[PDB]
Amino acid sequence: SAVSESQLKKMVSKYKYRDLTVRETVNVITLYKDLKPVLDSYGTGSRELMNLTGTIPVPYRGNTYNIPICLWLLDTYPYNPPICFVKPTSSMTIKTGKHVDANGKIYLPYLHEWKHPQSDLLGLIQVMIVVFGDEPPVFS
Repeated sequence: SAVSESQLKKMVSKYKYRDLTVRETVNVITLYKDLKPVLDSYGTGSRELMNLTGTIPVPYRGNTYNIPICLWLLDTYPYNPPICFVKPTSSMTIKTGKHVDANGKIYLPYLHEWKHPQSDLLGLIQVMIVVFGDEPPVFS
């Protein structure tokens, strides 16, 4: 745990549901060791938001790949869904398809009908693992 709960609470100081966002973030970073919490601007330098960036392990063709993603938590998380992206490296390219558009934006039924408390980040990532395992959102 590189980032403490105290540090996370500070990151979401302007959020509407702070502890709920911190709790779910801790759960995610604990289970997914390659996802890191980062305070960054989404689109506008002033639109500071916490996002979980890194990779998630996805089994494919006998091997486990580390798919690069970025999950933006809006200041209304968990009542509104995160905005999710596939972030290909310099050697990777986004694979446009059913659940990923040209910009790498992820589309999932889980996101479209998102409803707290049934929906959460751990559940979302589990779905991503299954979907990406069937069709990797990136290629070399």
